[PDB]
Amino acid sequence: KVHIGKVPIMLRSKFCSLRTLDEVDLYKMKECPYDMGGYFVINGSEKVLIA
Amino acid sequence: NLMGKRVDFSARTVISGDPNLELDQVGVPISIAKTLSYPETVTQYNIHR
Amino acid sequence: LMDDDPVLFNRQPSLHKMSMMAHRVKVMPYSTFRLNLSVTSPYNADFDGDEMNLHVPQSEETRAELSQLCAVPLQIVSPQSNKPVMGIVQDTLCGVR
Amino acid sequence: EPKVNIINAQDDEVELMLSDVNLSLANSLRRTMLAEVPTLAIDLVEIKMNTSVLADEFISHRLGLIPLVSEDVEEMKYSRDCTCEDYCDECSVVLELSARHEGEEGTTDVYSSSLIKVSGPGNLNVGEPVRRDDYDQGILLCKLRNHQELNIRCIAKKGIAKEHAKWSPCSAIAFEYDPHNKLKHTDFWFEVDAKKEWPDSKYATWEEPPKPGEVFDYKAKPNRFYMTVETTGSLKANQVFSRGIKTLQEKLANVLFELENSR
Amino acid sequence: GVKYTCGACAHNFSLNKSDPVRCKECGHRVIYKARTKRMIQFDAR
Amino acid sequence: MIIPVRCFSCGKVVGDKWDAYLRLLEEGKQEGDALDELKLKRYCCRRMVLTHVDLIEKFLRYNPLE
Amino acid sequence: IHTVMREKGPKICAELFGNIQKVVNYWLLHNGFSIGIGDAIADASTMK
Amino acid sequence: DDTITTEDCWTVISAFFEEKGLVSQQLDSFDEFMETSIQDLVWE
Amino acid sequence: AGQNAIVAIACYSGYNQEDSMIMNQSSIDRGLFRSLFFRSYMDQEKRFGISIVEEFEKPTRATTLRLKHGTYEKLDEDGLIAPGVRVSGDDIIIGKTTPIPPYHTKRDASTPLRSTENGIVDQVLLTTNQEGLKFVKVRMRTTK
RNA sequence: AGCAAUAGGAGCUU
Ligand SMILES: [Mg+2]
Ligand SMILES: [Zn+2]
Ligand SMILES: [Zn+2]
Ligand SMILES: [Zn+2]
Repeated sequence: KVHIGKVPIMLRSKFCSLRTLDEVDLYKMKECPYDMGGYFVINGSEKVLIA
Repeated sequence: NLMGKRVDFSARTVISGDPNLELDQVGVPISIAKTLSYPETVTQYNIHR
Repeated sequence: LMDDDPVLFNRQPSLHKMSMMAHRVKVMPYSTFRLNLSVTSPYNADFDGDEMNLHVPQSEETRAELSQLCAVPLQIVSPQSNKPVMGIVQDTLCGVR
Repeated sequence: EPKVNIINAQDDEVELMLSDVNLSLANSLRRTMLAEVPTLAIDLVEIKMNTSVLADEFISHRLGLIPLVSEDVEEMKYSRDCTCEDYCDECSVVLELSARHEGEEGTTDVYSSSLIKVSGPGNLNVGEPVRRDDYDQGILLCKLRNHQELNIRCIAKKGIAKEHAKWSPCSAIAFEYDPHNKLKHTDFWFEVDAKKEWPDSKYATWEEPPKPGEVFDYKAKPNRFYMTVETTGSLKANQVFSRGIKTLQEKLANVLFELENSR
Repeated sequence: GVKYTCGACAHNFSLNKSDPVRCKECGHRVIYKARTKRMIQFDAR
Repeated sequence: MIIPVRCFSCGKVVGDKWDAYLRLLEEGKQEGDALDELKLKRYCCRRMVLTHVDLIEKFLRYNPLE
Repeated sequence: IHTVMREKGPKICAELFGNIQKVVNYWLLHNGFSIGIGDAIADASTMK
Repeated sequence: DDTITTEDCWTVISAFFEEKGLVSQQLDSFDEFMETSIQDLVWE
Repeated sequence: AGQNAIVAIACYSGYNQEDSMIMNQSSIDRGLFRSLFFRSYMDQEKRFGISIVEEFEKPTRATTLRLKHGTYEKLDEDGLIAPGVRVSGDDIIIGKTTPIPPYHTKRDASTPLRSTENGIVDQVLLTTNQEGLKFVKVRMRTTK
């Protein structure tokens, strides 16, 4: 398994680590339940792709 | 840089309306009034002031 | 900067010579600029976000030039249509009616 | 010649009819009670440990907005006319608040009743936060979870509502006169008829409606004024009214003093 | 030296500028300084 | 965030009424009747209590970091 | 305004704005002027 | 059976938003990307 | 994201003309349209070589040059200000030094506060970046 | 007694 690179992950998508973790653990992970995702985190900055 | 350029001794802020000002009066904030300045040559009529 | 100093006051865009006029200073608190309401027509200004620029003349020749050529009272009548450009507006008109 | 007719009188509000006075007098009284009657309110907050979710100036604003008993505040001095340095005992009231949540379930509410008066110019009856009853819990100040703590030292001082609304003894001073528009001081907007489309004043039955045969009177001035003072519990309604009158009296006496001693 | 705190496990401790940045109890990666000791005044306005 | 102490417009103290308002709402009473019993008669005071959104409950759910 | 400008000069014409503004603003402060939803409503016959 | 009212329409719309939310296009696009697009680009 | 204000539509005193608007000072005093503001400054240490790196530290005048015109008297011994401290404009909140390549051999790279803003320090964070060098985030707070 | 540049993007008032 050759490592070919790292792909940024869209928050609240099926590959995000927040997709599971119903509200209690979301609160424990410092994540707002109202936050809907749909963006990326690059160097700690939230980025959204404009259609 | 030649037809137009940036200049010193200028200010900018939001404008407001004042029914109690005269037509040729402008109300200047205190902070801007202290930041901006006018050079006044000292003479024998304005030395005390 | 002190009371009655002539300063050039200006709003962009400066479409005609009466968009930039010389005003007498009155020092006030509360960081906005204050304008008599009849001069908002030549500037095409209103009070919903607008900002205007103030230029301070640094010599006596420029003070005299401002006060004797660019002063607000001297621009009431315009050469564009040989009619006044400053009038009574926007509540004084309704109230005087 | 001035006359008062109280219509309703409880501790928090008094409803009264004022008569045989000029409208300027009645309006000056309304303004004085709204703006220039001194009270006591927290004017300086000292945070020791605040680990609650609320911010420090949020809590400070809320504490400053807490009504305190101000019955004896008139025998007290303004903190700008005292020789003392950092607050003494005679021109300030010092309060303490200590709150803490222990356990890992539930939320502990921090109420204004938890404020504790420590010092103050005794035995003056000032300083205590106002409670409605014996069983009142007071005002909500903050909420606390596990291990969160609030440690605050508040100072209370004398001030008026001109400087800041937290010193206002009054909430709303209802005020009206001439329910039937006999003086024609208003000119009713209408679509079809101005009499059908406008609700009656709550003091309409206190005055005779104009007769259809009546002509307009150009001698009548306003003479009866119906006003309802309400308080926040810091002062009582009769106290608010009487001290508004006294404050107005002392303002006029100050003017008279300056005039006489300007000769 | 100066007091710090973990961001994950809320542990209190104090580090002295030469050890790495870490928690004792858990070993977590992010730490926050502690509130100052001075006294802070607010105007309640 | 948390119930304001005073009414913005007139200054009546409403900060001591939020819990009573919630208790009135549990037994089924509609908002106008609850506001009537708390003796909020002016619509400024009424909209003070009627439009409050209590966000401190949401802010308190994130574990204290001390 | 044009007449006063032409006869009296720019200073008197400038002061005219202030005089009229102050008088009318005081009168309107103590008279009042508003607008409401009812000022845009015509009666039934006009609607017909 | 009775006439569908406006409130019935808002119930239907609440069902729609309960399912999809407000950013479902972003999430579904990215899920499609990571499920199929990367592998297809590798096999192009 | 708003508040239900009580609004009158009137030509009251002439100060609401041309989209101006009169607001009650007492309602402002009781908290109408009052808001918190949070500004966060960031800074980290870079590696210019083998043993040449930056350091978070209060820069003493003797060993450092080109020091900013603000005050440094608020930094602790670690070059970081503490949360809970009042800060004015031009004040330093993160002290940092960059070594002079080949006493008195250091220049400063400190981050001052913005010349316009007042406020109170809220949350001084400290961690390490992707490459293991020290990393600092400082969140300020104020009320508008 | 000394506070970089170049770009892109989003905005303010006409
Ligand atoms: Mg505009
Ligand atoms: Zn004293
Ligand atoms: Zn830890
Ligand atoms: Zn109210």
